[PDB]
Amino acid sequence: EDHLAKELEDLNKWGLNIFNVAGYSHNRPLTCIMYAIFQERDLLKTFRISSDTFITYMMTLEDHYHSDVAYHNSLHAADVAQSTHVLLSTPALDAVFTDLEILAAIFAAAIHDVDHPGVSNQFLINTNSELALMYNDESVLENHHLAVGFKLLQEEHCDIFMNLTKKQRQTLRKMVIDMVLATDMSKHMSLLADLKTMVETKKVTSSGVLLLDNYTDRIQVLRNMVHCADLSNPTKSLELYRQWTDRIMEEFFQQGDKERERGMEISPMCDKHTASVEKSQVGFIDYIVHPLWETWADLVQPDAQDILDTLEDNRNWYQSMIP
Ligand SMILES: CCOC(=O)c1c(C)nn(-c2ccccc2Cl)c1C
Ligand SMILES: [Mg+2]
Ligand SMILES: [Zn+2]
Repeated sequence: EDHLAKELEDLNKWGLNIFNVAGYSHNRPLTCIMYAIFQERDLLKTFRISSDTFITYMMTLEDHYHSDVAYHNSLHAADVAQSTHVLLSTPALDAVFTDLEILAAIFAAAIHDVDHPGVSNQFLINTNSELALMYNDESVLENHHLAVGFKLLQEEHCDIFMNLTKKQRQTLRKMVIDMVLATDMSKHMSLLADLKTMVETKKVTSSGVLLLDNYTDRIQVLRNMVHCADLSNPTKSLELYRQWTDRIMEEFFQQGDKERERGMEISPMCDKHTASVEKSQVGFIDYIVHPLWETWADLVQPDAQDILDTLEDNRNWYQSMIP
């Protein structure tokens, strides 16, 4: 209904409530937001993407995100897609990226977890799943998400990049593959390290806008932008954050149950009989989220200062929730 329209006024804002748009769009947050983002950024016009075609692709793609998986469903793709769209508008990165690179980043966030089964890369590897076998144990899930996302474009009624040149399609394919592969947690510590080297030698301009040399520097900041967007839950308002926690602990605990049935060794954060939902977030923020966002904030200061404050407040609420 028109309640949806009210919520899409916050499209360019960090405050968007993606759960709300899910509720007013026949449970299709990803389609919705992607359409809203491409209209807002004039991407359909710039790349001559038929409107009809874009909807069908997005619906098909959203259909491959398993609705019966607690966290890694279409809601999350929509959320990362929207956050990426906001982080892309940050003052420090103004006019830094071409419209092909902007298209690549959002498109990447939208397919970045498509067909997620609800278990980790590690689980699939230790159970010899067809997927681990297929991908030789290296970034199993992410390689797959990319495989599905691009398999869906091998059709006339679904190929949105039909009016991109040979070079434009390849130049985007290359960037998208890189962004989604960077969302693999095992690559997190090395990613944060290369982001720290970027900040060390950061060169802005007179207007406080970063000067990026070539592809190597632009794709590096995009990889980290999508990665931050993936780890953005604890920077959102407390109401939205606690709900995400509930959803990721649901998915994790079901993987813990699945592991217990098969007789494997049950991980600590996946065990519903000893894990503290509250200590899980404190630690998640101290060693993973804050170090990353503290570095990103340094890269674009003071644009991400409001987020950094929200993250400490969110962290402290979770800390006081523990006795
Ligand atoms: C919303 C709170 O987030 C988490 O606790 C959390 C943890 C811990 N691991 N993950 C996670 C799960 C799958 C892929 C990437 C990440 Cl960061 C998430 C989302
Ligand atoms: Mg992922
Ligand atoms: Zn994700």
